[PDB]
Amino acid sequence: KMAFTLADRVTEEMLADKAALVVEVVEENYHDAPIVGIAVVNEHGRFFLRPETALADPQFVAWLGDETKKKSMFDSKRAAVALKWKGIELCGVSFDLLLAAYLLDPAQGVDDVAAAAKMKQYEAVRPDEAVYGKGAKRAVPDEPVLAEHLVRKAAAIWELERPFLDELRRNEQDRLLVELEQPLSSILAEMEFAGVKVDTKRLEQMGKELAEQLGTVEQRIYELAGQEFNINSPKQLGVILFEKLQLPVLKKTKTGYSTSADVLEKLAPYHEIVENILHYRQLGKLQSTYIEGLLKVVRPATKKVHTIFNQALTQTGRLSSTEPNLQNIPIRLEEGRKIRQAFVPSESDWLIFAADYSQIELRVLAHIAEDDNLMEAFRRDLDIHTKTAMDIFQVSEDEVTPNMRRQAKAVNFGIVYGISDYGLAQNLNISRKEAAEFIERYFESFPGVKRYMENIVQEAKQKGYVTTLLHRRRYLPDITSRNFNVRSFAERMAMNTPIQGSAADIIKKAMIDLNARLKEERLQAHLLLQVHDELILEAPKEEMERLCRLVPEVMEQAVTLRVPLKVDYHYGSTWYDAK
DNA sequence: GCGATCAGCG
DNA sequence: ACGCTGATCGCA
Ligand SMILES: [Ca+2]
Repeated sequence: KMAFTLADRVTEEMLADKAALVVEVVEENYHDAPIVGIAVVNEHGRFFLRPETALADPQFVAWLGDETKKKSMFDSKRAAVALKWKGIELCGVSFDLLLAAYLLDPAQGVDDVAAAAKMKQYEAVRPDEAVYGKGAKRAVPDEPVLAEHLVRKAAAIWELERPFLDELRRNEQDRLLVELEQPLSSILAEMEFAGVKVDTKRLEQMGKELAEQLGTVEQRIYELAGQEFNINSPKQLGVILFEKLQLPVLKKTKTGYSTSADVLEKLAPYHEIVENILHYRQLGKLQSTYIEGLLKVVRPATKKVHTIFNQALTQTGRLSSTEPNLQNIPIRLEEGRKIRQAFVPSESDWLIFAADYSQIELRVLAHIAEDDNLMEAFRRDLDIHTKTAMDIFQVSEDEVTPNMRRQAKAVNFGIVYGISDYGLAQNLNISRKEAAEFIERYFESFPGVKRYMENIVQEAKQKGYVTTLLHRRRYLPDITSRNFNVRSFAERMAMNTPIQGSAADIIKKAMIDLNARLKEERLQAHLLLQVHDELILEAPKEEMERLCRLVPEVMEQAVTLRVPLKVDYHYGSTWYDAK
């Protein structure tokens, strides 16, 4: 019902200087995954190509890599990375329908061409799930069915670029797509493909010691419980703590007793066992997520792990990282932080280099709120998290432990993002009256922040959405809900999304500027990871001293705010040492 | 499959 | 009853 040429070879008219291009990769994780078919729609017609012939045709390969041959796509990073695993470079991507739809409305959850097309009342294309099936029934359909599906996705991309660009422009988001999100997409593709090398010998050695410690702690739990049970069975763990041992019930879940860490540490005065349960869980998390789980995704021949950075997922414009998630490797407890010793440079005589923004969101907040006291504080390079800890624990700066500071950091963001006296009291284990008084005092010193919180909520009610500094957008229909609890969650999104999203806009622009600078200086240094406000590179040790001056300066100059940006940086032989 | 839990980011 | 995530596990 859609006409296309099922082509046995590549012809010249498939190689126009503008085209919609589909390079179909069905597996969720696209690293080293099969390319099942290719579709091209342009001024001369619609074409399906089998990958075994198109990708071995030198004229098609050259066309893929020629940046002056413009291609419109859906999820170009997926295609570019899968093409890299075939040793083929993809250049010239000038429109990405996934990123366009994510910018117009991140809450759509647009995950295939059909869902984006529906935004514009275009429905001549099927959802990928209807074509490939789900779960165990998932499969590549017969070639005629496959070819028509890829042609229809291309034809839709061809038709939808113009109406998506028009709405992007009306939102002031067209340059956010063309100059920020699409250039970043190519950079993430390089980072994912390069991967991160892993010391599997050290990881496996840590894993075997972990298992020994796990058994020990597990046994002392049974002998403290008087009996044996399944320390991961909530019904059984609840029965031990809150029936057998008769500990107080501080919190319930939808299903029964709560046993979260916060609860367990309030019960620590009552019984020895709760601290052992915490230690047991922590060691168990290292074992299953960070030892076993990481070894499961190491590519064995290279010892590299290849994450996927999802760039059209979070509602605030942050990236997220999957399989493995390399944005939540342990760091806060010393036993957990040791995991980062297994992350090593991919060449001999190279080093890991990490640079991170200092108090990024509070600096964004001071700029956006134009709070005089908060702006003066960062003009002075004060550490607000340390000063707040000094205040909270009545200590001197000399005596601020990394953990009191991590705790104070949660108070600082909690207050600006809407924590209640009740919630602050539970976090600090203080009186609820004290908690309210402290919050009131905090807004006395920063009345511009209080004003900003009120104004941004009112602006979300009037406009229906909030925006970031680079015009990322988030719709908030619930902000006018008649239900109090639904409205409240929405008001706290209005307070938080412009701040966290603007901080995401800044690190994204820093990544684009850093890549261009590394290329200008003809250095081998390249990005490996982003962790929200931190960038991790590797480079020859010969380049470290230049990177100590180049990387902070690029990051600090990515944007100009009413306060300076500050970057801390470290390097060393493993990711552990780059801190 | 989902909710509780915990690892990270602010 | 601060916000944004992803992986694992048991299943009241
Ligand atoms: Ca930081």
